Amino acid sequence: EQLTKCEVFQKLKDLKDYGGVSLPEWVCTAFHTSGYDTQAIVQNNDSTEYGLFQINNKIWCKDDQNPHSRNICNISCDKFLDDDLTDDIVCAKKILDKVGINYWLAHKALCSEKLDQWLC
Amino acid sequence: EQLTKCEVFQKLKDLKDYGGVSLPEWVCTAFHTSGYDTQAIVQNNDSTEYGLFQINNKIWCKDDQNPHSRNICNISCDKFLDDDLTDDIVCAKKILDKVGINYWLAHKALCSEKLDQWLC
Ligand SMILES: [Ca+2]
Ligand SMILES: [Ca+2]
Repeated sequence: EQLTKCEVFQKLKDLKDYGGVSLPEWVCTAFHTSGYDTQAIVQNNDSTEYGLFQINNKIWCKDDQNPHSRNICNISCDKFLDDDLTDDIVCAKKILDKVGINYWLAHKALCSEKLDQWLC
Repeated sequence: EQLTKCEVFQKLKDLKDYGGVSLPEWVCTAFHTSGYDTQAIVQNNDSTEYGLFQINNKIWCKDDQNPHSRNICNISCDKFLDDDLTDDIVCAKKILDKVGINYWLAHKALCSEKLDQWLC
């Protein structure tokens, strides 16, 4: 389901200020990551990334493509392709605590200027 | 509107192989740039970027915010905010001639793996 900025804003409420990352910075990260598409799947030679947060199957969730995943989020990757963001959010917090915002942003400044434009 | 993978595939047909860039490579580029949204507008402290190709008002188009724009594409940035992609494409060709795919991609590798995933 392709979500709108405002719908995403509502749905990511429980991530607000988590780790010190504001809600507007979360919606921005989501835009640049999957364009608000809960079912986005992107493949690489090596891995595959799932849903809105583009969670990979080599470290975070378990795939048929890769059963030998470290599976930190202890979940099957396809749980990140539905409309329920609950489990996506739980996994997104570990990624933040383990690797930081750069998992998603190549440069942080990408989501630090004019943050009020992400406000719904 | 927020177009789907297949809608964008048909709409950018005009660009197939231009500068050597295959069609699946353009769809990949659009995904990563605007998430397929023709009305995306993103602001920086320095400039604003419009539409599908996130064309900036500092060098390519002109708007109320910055009149000192070099305006290489000789056009108003708001023409890059509707559902007709004809003029966006003509301007995207100029950017490709001048700066290359690196206007959109930090690393071309980003859009060279599993190109068949971007096929409709
Ligand atoms: Ca889910
Ligand atoms: Ca247009």
